[PDB]
Order: sequence, then C-alpha cells, then structure tokens
Amino acid sequence: PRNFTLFTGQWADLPLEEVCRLARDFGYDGLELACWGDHFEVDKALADPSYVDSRHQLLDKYGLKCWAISNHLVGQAVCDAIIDERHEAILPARIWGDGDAEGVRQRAAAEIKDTARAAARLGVDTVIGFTGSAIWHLVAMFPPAPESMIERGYQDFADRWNPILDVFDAEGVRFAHEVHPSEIAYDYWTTHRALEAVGHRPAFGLNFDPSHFVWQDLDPVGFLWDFRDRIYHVDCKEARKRLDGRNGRLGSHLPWGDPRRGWDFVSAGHGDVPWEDVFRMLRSIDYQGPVSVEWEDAGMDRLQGAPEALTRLKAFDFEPPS
Amino acid sequence: PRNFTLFTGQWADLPLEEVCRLARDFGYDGLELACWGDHFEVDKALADPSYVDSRHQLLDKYGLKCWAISNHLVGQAVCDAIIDERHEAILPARIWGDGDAEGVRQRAAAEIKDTARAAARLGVDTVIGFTGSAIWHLVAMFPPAPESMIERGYQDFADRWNPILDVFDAEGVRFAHEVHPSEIAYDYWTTHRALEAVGHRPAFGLNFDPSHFVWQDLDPVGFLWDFRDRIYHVDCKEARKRLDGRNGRLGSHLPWGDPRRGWDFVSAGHGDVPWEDVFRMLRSIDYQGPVSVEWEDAGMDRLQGAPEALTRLKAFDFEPPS
Amino acid sequence: PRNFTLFTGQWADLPLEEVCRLARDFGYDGLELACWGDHFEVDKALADPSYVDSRHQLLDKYGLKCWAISNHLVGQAVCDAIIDERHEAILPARIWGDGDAEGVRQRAAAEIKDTARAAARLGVDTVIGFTGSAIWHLVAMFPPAPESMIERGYQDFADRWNPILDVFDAEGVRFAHEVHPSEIAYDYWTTHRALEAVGHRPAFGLNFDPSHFVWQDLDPVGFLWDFRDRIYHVDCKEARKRLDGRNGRLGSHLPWGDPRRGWDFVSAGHGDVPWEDVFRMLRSIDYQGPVSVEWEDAGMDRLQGAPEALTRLKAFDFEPP
Amino acid sequence: PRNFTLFTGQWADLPLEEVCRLARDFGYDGLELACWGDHFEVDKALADPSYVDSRHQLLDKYGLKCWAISNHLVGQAVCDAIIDERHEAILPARIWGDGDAEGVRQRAAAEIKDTARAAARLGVDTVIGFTGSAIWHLVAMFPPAPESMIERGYQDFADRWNPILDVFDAEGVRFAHEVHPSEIAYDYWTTHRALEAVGHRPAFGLNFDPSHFVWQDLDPVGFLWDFRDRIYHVDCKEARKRLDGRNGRLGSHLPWGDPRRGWDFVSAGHGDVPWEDVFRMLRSIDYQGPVSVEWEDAGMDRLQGAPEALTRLKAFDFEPPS
Amino acid sequence: PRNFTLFTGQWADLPLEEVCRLARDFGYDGLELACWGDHFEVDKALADPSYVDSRHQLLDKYGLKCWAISNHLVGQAVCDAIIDERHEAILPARIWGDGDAEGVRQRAAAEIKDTARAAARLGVDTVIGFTGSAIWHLVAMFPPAPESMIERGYQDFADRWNPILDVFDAEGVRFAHEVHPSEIAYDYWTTHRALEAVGHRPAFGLNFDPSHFVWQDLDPVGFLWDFRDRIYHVDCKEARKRLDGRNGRLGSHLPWGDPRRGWDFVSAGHGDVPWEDVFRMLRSIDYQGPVSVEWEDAGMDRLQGAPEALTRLKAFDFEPP
Amino acid sequence: PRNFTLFTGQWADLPLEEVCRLARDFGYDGLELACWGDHFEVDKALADPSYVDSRHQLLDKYGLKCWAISNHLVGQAVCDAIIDERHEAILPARIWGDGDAEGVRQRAAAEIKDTARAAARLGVDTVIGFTGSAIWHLVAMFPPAPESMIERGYQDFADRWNPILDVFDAEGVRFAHEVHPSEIAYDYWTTHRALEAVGHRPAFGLNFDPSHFVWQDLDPVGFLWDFRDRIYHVDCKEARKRLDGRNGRLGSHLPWGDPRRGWDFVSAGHGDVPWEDVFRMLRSIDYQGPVSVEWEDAGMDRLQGAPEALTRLKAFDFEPPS
Repeated sequence: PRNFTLFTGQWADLPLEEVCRLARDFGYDGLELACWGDHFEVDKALADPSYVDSRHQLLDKYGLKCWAISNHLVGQAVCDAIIDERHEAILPARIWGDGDAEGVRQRAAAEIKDTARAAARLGVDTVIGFTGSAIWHLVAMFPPAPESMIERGYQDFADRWNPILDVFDAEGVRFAHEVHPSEIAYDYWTTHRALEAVGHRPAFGLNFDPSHFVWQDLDPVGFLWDFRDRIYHVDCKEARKRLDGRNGRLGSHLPWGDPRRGWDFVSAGHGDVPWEDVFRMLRSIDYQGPVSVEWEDAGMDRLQGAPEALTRLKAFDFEPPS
Repeated sequence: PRNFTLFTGQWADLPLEEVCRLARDFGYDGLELACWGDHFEVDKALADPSYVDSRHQLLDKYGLKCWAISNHLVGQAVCDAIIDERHEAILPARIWGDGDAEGVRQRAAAEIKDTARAAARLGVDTVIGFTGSAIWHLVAMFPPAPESMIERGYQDFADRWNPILDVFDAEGVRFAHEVHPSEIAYDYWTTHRALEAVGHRPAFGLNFDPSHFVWQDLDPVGFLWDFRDRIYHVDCKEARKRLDGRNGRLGSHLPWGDPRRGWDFVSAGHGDVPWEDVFRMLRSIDYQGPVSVEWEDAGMDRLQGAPEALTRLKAFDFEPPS
Repeated sequence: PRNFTLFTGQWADLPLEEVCRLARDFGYDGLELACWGDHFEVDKALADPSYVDSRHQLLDKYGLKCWAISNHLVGQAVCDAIIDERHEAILPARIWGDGDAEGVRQRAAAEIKDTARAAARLGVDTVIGFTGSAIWHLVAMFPPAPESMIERGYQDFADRWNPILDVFDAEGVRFAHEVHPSEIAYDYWTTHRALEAVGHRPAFGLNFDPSHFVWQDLDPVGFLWDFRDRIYHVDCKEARKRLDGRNGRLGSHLPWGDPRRGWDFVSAGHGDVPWEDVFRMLRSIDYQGPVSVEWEDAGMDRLQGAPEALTRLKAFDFEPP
Repeated sequence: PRNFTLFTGQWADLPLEEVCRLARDFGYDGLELACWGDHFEVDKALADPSYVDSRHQLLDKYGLKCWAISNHLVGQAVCDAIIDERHEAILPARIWGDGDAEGVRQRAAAEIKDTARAAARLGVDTVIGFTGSAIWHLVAMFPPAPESMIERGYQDFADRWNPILDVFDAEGVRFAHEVHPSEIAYDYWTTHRALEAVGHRPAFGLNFDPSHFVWQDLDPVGFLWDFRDRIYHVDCKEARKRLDGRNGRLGSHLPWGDPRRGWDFVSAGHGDVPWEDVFRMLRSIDYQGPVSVEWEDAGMDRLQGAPEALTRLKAFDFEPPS
Repeated sequence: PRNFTLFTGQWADLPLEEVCRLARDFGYDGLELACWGDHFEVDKALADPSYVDSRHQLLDKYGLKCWAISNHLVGQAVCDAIIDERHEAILPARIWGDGDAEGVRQRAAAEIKDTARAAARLGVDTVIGFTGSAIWHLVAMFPPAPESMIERGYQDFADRWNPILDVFDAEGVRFAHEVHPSEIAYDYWTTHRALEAVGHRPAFGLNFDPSHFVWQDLDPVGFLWDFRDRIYHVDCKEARKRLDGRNGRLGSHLPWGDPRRGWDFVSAGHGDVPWEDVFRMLRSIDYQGPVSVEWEDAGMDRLQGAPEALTRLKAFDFEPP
Repeated sequence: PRNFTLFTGQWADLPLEEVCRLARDFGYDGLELACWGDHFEVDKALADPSYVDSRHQLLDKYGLKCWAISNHLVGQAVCDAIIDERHEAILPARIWGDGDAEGVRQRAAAEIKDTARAAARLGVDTVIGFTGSAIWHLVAMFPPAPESMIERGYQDFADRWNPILDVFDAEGVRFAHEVHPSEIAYDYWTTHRALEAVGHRPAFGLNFDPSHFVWQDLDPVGFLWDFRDRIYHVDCKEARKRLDGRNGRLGSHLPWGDPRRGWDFVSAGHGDVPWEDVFRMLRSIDYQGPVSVEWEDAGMDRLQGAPEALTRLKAFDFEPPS
C-alpha cells in the first residue's frame, strides 16, 4: 500500500520499454525515470510536444506510474570544481561542448532548468538529482584550506542553484537533492549548512537514500526526523559493511564487489540499513511520496535482485491502524 | 627507556631554540625536526657547511638528540593533482615559483631529493614525509573513474618517487611515508598497492601514526605486523570519535575543535588509539627507533598537553624481560 | 507443534464470537480469555449454570480451545496504593463501588477469588493476572523511602494474596502472575523477593512475557531457567528499542507509537526479543502449556499483525528430536 | 582552571564550619549551599539581617566562595501528587505542617519564593532545585491514564511554578531545575515539554547532572548542546551500570550499594559518565558557571571519595588554548 | 545455482537407500558419503570390483550425485596421542585390533591410504577427514609443555601424513582436512603451521566448516581469503553462542542441547555464522566445489531441520552478475 | 579489601630471603608462599620443628606476614589422567618416583595431606592448589565420550580428594581450589558440579583468580556472588584479549608473549579484568582474606611490573563507609 517504484538509472543500457516489461514482471507500481539513455530525454520533452505523451502511453501500457524524474548526471556538473573526463563520460555531448569547466557548469545549469520545465510538462512535481560541489575535494583537510574557502563553497552552491530553483518555483516543481558523498550535502551537518545557504527555500529539498549513511555512521532515522519538512523523495538503496581490521571505511579506491572494501552496495535485506525504523519513521513524518528502489549489488544479477529487493522492502510496509 | 621525541611541526611558529627549551623542560629525549620554520632549513643545510653543526650544537645544549627529520609539507606537493592556494600556504616561495601545477611538483621532488642529502649531512637515516596523490580526490568514486585512471595514479607515484628514492639510496637514507588521508597510501590496502608500485624497494618505508586508523576503523596493530619490515618511524598522534548519529566519520568540512565533527585530534590518553597493543606490538616487531609525539588537540593548550602526553604514553613503555 | 493461543484483551471491543472467527481465520489453536468485555464474565460463570458451557460451545464452533483466562484488570486493584480514576476505568462498577481505596482493594480480592472458582468451573488450571503494588510508585527512590516501607509493600502483597491463593489451592487452579512494571514483581530481583514473600507457594506462579525484559535489560532466558518450576504460562509480546541519545528508557510519558519513545510495542519479529533462545529454553525447562500471543503495535493494524505474528513465532517452534 | 565547588547536601549532618574545613582540606574553591541542616537557612536569611553576612564571613574565613544555593528538598514538595512520609522526612516541620497534601504544596511554593529572595540577599544568581511532579507516578502507563491527564501534569507544573518564577525574575535570580527521575523533567523529551509549558521563560533553566543520564541511556553531551541556552549550573555526580542479565535498569527497589542493582552512584571516575566529552562540551557551549561535585558512593567513605573525585574531575579540566 | 549436498554422517544409523530417498525429498543435489554405516565401505569398495557401481546405481536411482566421501572417524586415529574407548567406539574392529595405540595409528593410516584408493575407484577427487593430533590435549598449557614437545606434534603430523598423502597424489585424490578442535589444525594459526609442516603440498587441503570458528572467535571470511588456494570442500554447519556470564566458551563438558553450554550446534540460519559474507567470499575465491550441509541440532528433529537448512542456505546462493 | 600479598610461585628461582626483600621494597604486606623452591618445603616443615619458625623469622625480618601457602604443582598430579614429562618437571623427585601414573597420583595425594599438616604447623588456615582432572583432556568432545565417562571423572575427583579433605578438617585448614583450565572445576558450571561431587563440604572451597574468566567469557562478579560461601582466597591475576579475527580464543598452542595468541597474561591494569566490580563485590560478600597478586606478563619485567601491579590494584581498594 505504499507505491513502489524502480529507479531506471541502473537500467539505462536498456530501452525504456524493456525496463517497463521488467518492472511490471517484478511487481513495481512505477518508475523513477533517469534523464539519460532513452528513458527521459529532457531536450525532446521540450522540443517535441508529442514526446511527453509517448512517455505516458508507454508507462500506462504496462500499468506503470511515474511520480518523479532524476538527473543526477547533469546536476553533478553544476557545482563540481574539477570538471574532467569523468564528467565527459556522464554528460550528453551537447552539455560537454568544448570541455571548458565553466562552460560545462553553465550548460549543466541551463539543462537542470530545462529538467524542471520538462518535469512540469510530464506532470510530475519532483526532480531528483545531485548538485556537485566546489569544496568536496577538500574533505580530508590536508593540506589545510581556510574557513573562507569552505564558506565560498557553500556560497558558490547558492549562487549557481538559486537561479536554477527560481525556474523550479516558476514551474511548480521541487528539487530533491540526494545527500551523498561528492555533493555539497553529504552528511547530516553539511545538509544543515547547504539548506542554510539557500535560506531553507522550499524549492530545495532532499532525496533520502540511506545507503551512504551506513559507512559514515549517520542515523538515517534521526535525519528523517530533523529534516522532515524537506523529505521530497525516498530511494531505498542498501549497503553492507565488512570492516575486518584491514578493510577501511573509505573503500581503498577499489571497485564495487572487491571484498577488500570496508563497505559495498548489496540488494535490500543483505546489508545494514535499519528498514524497520526507516519505514516506521516515514509514517511518523507523514511522507506521502513513492518509495523508490535503486538496485545495486556487484555480487548479484539485477534480474534476480530487483524483484527480491521489492519483496524484502515490502515486509516493512504495513497498513496503518484503522 | 625507549627514546621519546617531540615532533616539531606544531611548534614551527617558534624558534627552534625555544622548542628545544620546552622539549627539555617537558621531558623529551629528542626532537623530530620539521623542515620548516627555522627548525631545519634544507637549503641552508646544503649551502652552508656550518649549518648542520649549528643544529647539533643547539640540540646538544638542551640535552636533545635527533634521529629523524620531516618534510610532509614539500612531500605533499610531489604527487598532488590539484595544486592550489593550500599548497602555496605550506611551501617556500622558491618551491611554489610561478604556481604552475607541474612546476611545483618538479620543484617539490627536487627539494625532497635535497632533503635526503640534508639528512645524510645531519647524520640521520630517516626522512618522514608525505607523497601527495594524483587520485585522492577520486576517493568517493562519483562521478565514476575507470580502473585505468586509478592504476595511472599509482604509476604516477612510482614515476615521480622512484627517482627521488634513488637519491635516498645513494645517500644511505630511508623515506618514511606517513600513511594518512590525501596520500597515495592512506589505508591498509592502498599501503599494499603503493609498496607494490615501487617494487617493495627498501628506500620506501612507512611512518606509523595511529590517529587516522581510528576514524577509518583500521586495526593499527595488524598493520604494524603485516608491514613490520617497513615500519621506519613512529609518531604517536591521538584521535577521539564522537559519533552520536548526527556527527559523521568525514567530519563535515568542520574545523578542528568543532563538536559536530565525528572525530577529532586530542592529546594522548584522551582518545581511542589502543596504546597498550601498539606498544606491545612495536616490541614484537623489533622496532628500535624513537617514539615520536605529534601533539595536537584544538581543545587544549600545547604547553599543558605536550608534557602530559609524554607521561601518558610512557605508562605503555615497559622494560623488556631479562 | 505447540498450541498457540490469542490473548483476547486487545479485542475486548469486539464480541467474543467475532474474536473466535478472527482467531480461527488467523490460524490460532485457541484463546486466552480476558475476563472482561463479553469474553469471560466471572460473575455469570458462577451465577448462571449454563454460562461456562456457552463458552465451550462458542469456542468449539470455531475449532478453538481455552487453557487459561486472564484478569489483569481486577488483579491490579488488589495491591495498588493509589486507587483512582485509572482503576475506575478498568473495573466494573460493582468492584469500584463507592471508590474508597481500601474497599476497592477488598472487593478486587473477592473477585480474584471468584476468578479462580470460575476457572475451575470452565476446566482451566491457570489464571493470568496482575497483583498491583503498594510500593511501585516509590521506584525512583527520591524522596527516599525507608527500607521498612519497602518491606511493608511485600508484606502487604503477601497479606492480601495469601488468602486469595488459599482459594486457588482449594479450586486446584494456578495463578500466573505477569511480571510487569507497576506490579510487586516487575523484575528478576523483585520476582525473587515476591516469591519469598509467599513462601514459594506453588499457587503463585508466573506468566512469562518477555516484552518488558527488553527495556529493563533483563535476560529473559536466565529468568526462564532460574524460575523454571514457576513458569505457568507464556505470552509472546514483542518490544523494540530505539535509543538514539534523545529517546530515553522510560519513554517520556509518551503515547504508544510516538517515535520519541526509547522503546515501544511492535509485532512479533519486528523487535528485539530473543525468540530463538526463548523457545529453545521453553523446551529445556519442559514448559508444556500453550504459547499465547498478546498482539500490540501502534504502527500496525491488528488484522494484519495478529496472523503475521503467529507465522513469525511458528518459525521458532521446532518439533522435538 | 574552572572553579569547583562541593555540594553540601550529603554533608548536612555536619555543621557548616566543619564542611568548610573539609572542603578547604579537599582543595575545593567553594560550596554549593544546601538549604538545609545549618548550611543555608532560608527563613533566617530573611528574618535576621546579619544572617547572610555570617555566611560570607564563614566562607571567607576558609577561602571558600559560593555561586549557588540548592533547595531540592522543598522544591520536590511543590508539584508532587503523592505527599506522604517521604516528604515529611525531607521537609522542615514548618512546611510539613499537618501533612495535608495541598497545604504542603502551597507552603513549599511559598518557601521556594523565599529561597529566591534569600538568594538575592546572599548575592548569588542561581537556585538549584526540584519541582516534583503531579504525573511521575504514571510513568509505567499501567493502568492507563488518558493523554489529558498527562497534559494536566505539565499544566499543573506551569500553574504552580509560573508564580514562583515571577518572584525569581523580580529578585534577579534564576532557577536551575535538576533533570532527574521523580520530576516533571527527567529525560530529554520531558525537559523540552516542561520548558515549553513555561513558554521557555529565562527564569526557568536547568541544573545539569549527568548521573541519571546513564541508566536511562540519554546522551548527556547532546543534551548540553540542545539546551545550551538553559544550562544554569553543573553538578558532577558519577554513576556505574552493572547489568549482568539479572540486575535491571530500575534498581529493583534495592538500597544504594546493593550489588543486585542494575546501576548505582559511585565516586567520579569509577563509573560510566563520559567526562572527556562533557567537559569539552561545557567549553563548546561557553558554560561559565562553577563546576559543582555532588559526592555519593555507598561503597566508599566520603572523606576519601570527595578529595579523590575532585582530583579525577580536574584531569578533564583543560586550559583553553591561548 | 550451486550444487548442494547432504553429509551422510548424522544419517549413518539408516541404510543408504533411506538416506537417498530423504535427501531427494529434501531437495539436495547430492550426498557427501560417510565412510561408515552401510554408506561407503572402503574395504568393500576395494575387495569387491562391483561395489562402487552399486553406489552409483543407488545414487542415480534418486537423482543424486556424489563429489566427495568422508572418513573423519578413521582419520582421527592417525595422530591421536591418547587412543582409548572413544576411538574403539568409532573404528571398525579390524582397525581397533588389540587396542595398542601405535598399532591403531598405523592401521588407521593404512586405512586412509585405502580411502584415497576407494575414492579414486568411485570417481571422486576429494576425501574429507580428520588427522587427530599428538598435542591437542596440551592446549591449556598447564602443566607447561616445552616448545620442543609442541614442534614434535607437528613433525609427527608431517611424518604420519606425508606417506598417506603420497597415496592421494598417486591416486589423483585430494585430502580436505576439517579444521576443527582436537585436530592438529583447529585455529587459523594452527592451520598455517600444519600447512607448513607438509611444505604446503597440494594433496593436503582443507574442508571449510564455519561452526567452530564461532566459539573460537575466528573470522571465517578472512580464513577463506588467506587459505583460498587450499579450500577443497565446504560443509555448512551452523553454531549459536549463548554467553550469559555463567555459560562458558568451552561448553563445561555438557552434552549437546544443554542450555548451560556457552555455544551449541543449531540448524542453518538459527545461529551466528555470517552466511552472507561466507557465500560472497566463496564466489570471490572461485570455489567451484559442492556446498555440503552437515546437519546437527540437539534442539531439533533432522527430518524438519535438514530440508529447512537447505532452504535457508539457498537464500545466500545467488546467481553471478 | 586491604592486606596485599605477593604470590611467590613466579619468584621460586630466587631464595625466599631475596623474595622477601623485593616484596617489602614493592610495598606488599605479606607473601602467599609457594610450596617449592626454598620458599616452603612441606616435608621439612613436618620433620624439623624449627623449620616453621625459620619461615616466621625470615618474614618478620622484612615486616611481612603470611596467611596462605600454595601447592598448585603437586595438587595438579592427584587427578590428572595423563601423567608425563610435564608433571615430572613440576614435581619433587620423591613424588615423581618412577613416573608410573597411579603411583604419582597416590604420592601427590599423600603430599597434599602433608601440605595441610604443614599449613597448620605454620599457623595458616588456607592452602591454595589444583586437583588435576581425569576428564580435562575430553573437553573438545570429539571423539565422543559417553556421559558415564564424564560422571566417572567427577567421581574420581571425589574419591581421591575426600580423604585428602578429611585431613584438612582434622588440621583445621581449608583447601582453596583454583578454578582454572586443566582442573576438574575450570568454569562456572564445572565449579557447581565439582562442589556437588564432594557434597559441598566446607573443607573444599575456592581460590578466586579472574584471569581465566576473560577468555572463557565468564562473569567473575556473578561467580563471586553465587559461590560467596566458598571464596577462600583471591589471587589478582590479569589477562588481556586481542581477538582480531586471526588470533583465536584457544591461543593456538603459542607461547606466552606471542602476538598471535587471542589472549595473554598482562600486569594488573593492562588487561580486561573488571577490577572495579571485583573489589566492590569482595566487599559485598564480606571476603576478609588477603588480596594476593600473581604477577605474570611475558611482555614486561617482573621487577617493574610487581610493584606497579600493586599500585594499580590499590586504586580499587576503598575504605568502607563510616
């Protein structure tokens, strides 16, 4: 009886129609559409008056709903200080353009304004994404950066995103920033500071994803409570620690699935997230949106895990007392 | 009856002579000389054939020995991919030069070479320092970097450091890299990979500092065991966690002393480092160098903390059995 | 398998026939009959010669048995020092009477005596209940109470219960006291002390419910072992802690289901009770009674939770070798 | 260093002068005066114009200061719903009167107003105390009380204490409620609710005593941060858990020092209170008052424990830095 | 999926045909055959040229395969310093003989050489077993044993086993020693020392059973990584601690199922083995053998537990990406 | 609880007089005399009527007392089923005889009887010892041993020790069996069972030593409580765990001091024994005997560790309340 959604980003190698068939076979109520692959093309949603109708027709055909779209990939390029080949690999060529860092940040900003406009054409009220950060690479604090440098990072985020959020407001759409490493908000305390930076304006809320709370030792339940009025979307993504004295909290620059990582992504129920408290708290905060599933586990096949993760997560979804 | 030594880096605002006076009053047996302030000037050591004697005479005046010198500040600039104002603030103007990233890296490598030469002049066999890292900023792994980018980070370390280490070998001096965040080896597993990158050559060993093993959940005692042949120096630096669910393992880009940080440096005995096991393991490993103390605690005055830390650490220094 | 029963107290808003019908559909083998609502009326059981048979006939129609009845509500008012509107709300008007504290305590005692009589008529050998406590409200120990005041509390328990227990003995019925906050025995050590107050007499045994062991940090398995000869009934009631630094062990006088509580009642399998060890220990102590379920979870619907709790609990119920 | 005072409550069997001799011997800087024994007699303070200077003269003689007086015993009787022999034993006979509950509560309120007036005469700006509670005995919630009964106990607190606190305001004194079992505020959440019942008026603040935080599992550091603006006084009282599966968190109505209790009061440093974190946070919040020591340990002699407790507590009292 | 196998040892009171029927009903893919009961008789396998084919026919009849046989009972007698009625109870009379310690030890060695030969005839590449130990009884270290006495025990292992393992090499069969108490290798460190004793020769590998890693506080996952090139077989046996301050890690010489043991054997999923990490690690080390189940739980019936244990374990068996 | 003694067993390489001088310089009040070395010779104490006065004179000379003598080495050979080179190393040649197992057991019994007689001559009322065990070697339970074999081991203990204990009773002396691996009572539950075996007769009590409780995860405090009527003596010996996933609870047959052991003996205050609770409980159960120190730490020199261990342990010795 909550609505459950599959995040489409891990499936962007597949045509949308195949993802629709799969998600239906898996039992999902809907899709959280990634703004990449052929899933939701923001440029086409704006150029072609038919395009948004093709999206509904396709989803409707499989009995699927959509309450949100996601543009992590472009949002990352808005504030990142170091714009390089990793960005080139995740951006459309039209956003990359000549590869000039400031050029890319401006083009990414323009594209996020277009994402809100496309969301509203689609008729959804929430865009999930990332912001990037001018300051993330300073996280270790050696060599020391002055406080004015850290503050300028938050001011930079405000200066680039305030104009983006103006368009969000004009379109009647919300941004759900996913608190996550690499971002201006990645912590409980950085989320405070990032919210302060944009005057707590209602356009800028949060995509809650509990996975990165695990290795940082953040209480996801207390985060849900303290930021209750800014919980705009939920993605269930599971993480498992294996800290044996050798493996470390940072993962050692090692690929997903390498067992020498102190932590890794695993299918729901196979990890450490306290789903019991998380679900009870979404009710306590009267979170009314979809519950999305971002499926990732390097030791599993997605065809087996994605439906199993839905089953495991639903054991925590209860009818309220009547 | 192990020799205890005070690391001079947190004291570089002071003339060496004043540091010698305090270290003597505090009970230390010697100084670990920072290659900054007026403590150990690597250029003067090489240009002025009288300079090395001035160091011995000053040290001897206060009953102090020296078995090691340290150049974390220049070492950092050898491999760092992002060279900026933070490096400008820690470098002599003659190393910074024009500020060009690669130029600074080249001048920094040259200076570390001169550091080995200066060490040989002083008669000490170990240089403590940092390496920097071309890939540290990629730690979070979003946006993704291909495995090849990571591999080139370790190869970059090898290509910059092999020639510096060749000079160490020629001078009869060892490098003690301090495993620490923002370095090519910051971890148990990245230590293994960095040693491999230089073929386990004996010139490249390790400065053991347990402070950053705390937030990363690394066992300092197993590290000591597995890398026992490359433990070239020891710096006792203490760290305390305070992980209440809001504070996080990353520290939130928050200044030392801020109580919202998930962990902080504190004076020895006031944190979480397992000194009992560490000291027992140094004996098991037959570590026969000095035990140095790097004093740091933003909640305390150094003039009170430095002598107390020495007393707290000596409670773990026991006579071996006959 | 073991026989599993549903406690009827949380369903006293419903006519017994609807509870029978639900318990059958949920897969329960029987009912633990609350002595309130229309479930089990002690006075009718003794006055109307046909009443007990009406209970049998209803339960039998639904494929259900009964091994135990419960009178927590009346038992509470036997020893409580502070008799007030809370007791009024849980008592029938005949027991409340004029509302005079001593008179209530005495009428409540008479009614527990009658509960044992009613149980014997029904053919069950256990009555679950509460005792109340003259000293519960002294639990915090500021302002200090002298030790003589504490001792008088246990002696008050013995003085009021010994005559009730004489009647249980006459009727050949056991009393299964629910070790629970607000009772003379709420703890491992207060259980020892209460048992001694009554000379370890076999009439006064224990209803084991692990839920309140959770927040008090009591080992339910050791309690099972050390009190093995006096474990007379079991109610599986689950509780979950959420102790985040702000939420506290006492629950801050907050209603059930408030997330600011340090612990709360949740449905079986969703909390902290060590069911694996509890169930293995029930076999080791040769507990041969029913396994009852008292269903509570302010975050859930009883229609969904009651049958799920049954299923979750049956995963810990093993065939003997 | 900070100033440390001895709380006089556990010494009220002794004449004040004797306590001054002992506190001076133990190394304390001052006394938190209990409003009982012959330590601080509130009625004499107001009746006898020379009484208050007799207090200063006596304290001055021993080089002791006073920053606070304490009336736990009387304050308890203001809101308590059950008034009985426990109150008779802690109250002056002039307040107990005939022992009729409402008369006791009325008399106790009038005496707490007098305590504020006597504070102002003595020249101290803080009174520590208790409030008692109309609803504490409801803590277990069987047999159930309606939610309106709970709300009424908080309103009873406000109605009885608002007129007391008006006198505090008029006299220029503040009240430091000790969060503690048996009081309207005994928990983190009940403190919030109690502060809100009196509209967060600055007359009503808090005496911080970490000992009852231990068995309740309350984070005392987070408490200090969240109520930083209402920490009016600090009392260090230590507590040790021994929760072996048999002993329980409630203490089983067992006397202090009985080993079957799940927790007990012990001398500072023999228990579980995180003093390292507590003292650091006191600086972080800029608590500038005295650090008082309430000495209690049924397994020890006070003559030994009191000076030792001071010594262990001073180990956490750091000079700044400068 | 992986192939799952039932170890036949706890089932040796039953004829092999009954065991096959049950394992098929339970859902197993195969049998790990115990070299006792009528399950796999090494002497008959060798003397009777058609015995092996009766093993195959019987297994094929129930759709079962066999990748491994086990001879823990005879293996134990090879190195054991104290040979007594515990050994007489687990040996064929022909191996026990006169009961002279050295006599049994030599006869046991000869019989393990024959087990390797019987395995080769059957067509399996792995024998699971035990070694015994000349120094096990010295584990507590009071009264003190000289370090030379301890080296001698490992040398005794190498001297008795090297010749056995030459037969394994001749026959194209591996020995999977089960790291387990009372064995020369029972720990992480003792395994290192025993592999060194035989110069890490590839004939001597390991049977991985995580059960005894639990009470000894050994990381089964790190053991798998560090000994990855020598994990020759896997037996899923589950273990549960209950260390309440009275119960101790040694089990107090108390029988299986006694609630006063610090740890006990329990059915898969009921105890403490980190199956999630174990299974992921089996894939990371490219373990390609069967996953066997040794079923043991004194609190439970095997007819209920063996199929359930299979179901619980398979929830950790996931397809590769 | 406050006379402290030094156990002399680890000092038996030295003349008694030299142990006395050291124990006195260390600050010990007395000695727990081992029945080996030249410290206390059981046969001479019975044969020579001046021998016992020589002991008193030597201890008086150094201001030392004695309340107890120990014969671990001989006691272990009464019940041990496997009598070999290990017993030969710890036994006097007159007890070892020809080494035939049953004769050794029989002679060790006769010698323990004489140890009671000699305790009485010295004027002490307690002998500390071991019993050995016919069943210790069966602890791992593979190959299986029938339950009747286990029962026989406890009957064997009763059969051999009952007659020993009758001699203790005749002399007015008690036996304090040290619960310890390799004994018939090594556990909480095997202690119950051994006590039952001898009908809870008062001659057979217990020497409490917490060190072996650590690795077995036994609560030393609950033990003291449940066996309170049989705590005849206390030896404070400390132990420390290091269980990193590779080291095991059993210690891998590795010598003391090897870092690959899962636990080891360390000097008091350097391990895991809960001294705070241990000392409080000795006082709760009214233990009035001495507190002996058995000093052992392969990582330390006994000349520094023995006085230090006493200083640490004394920090838990509190004056009772007045």
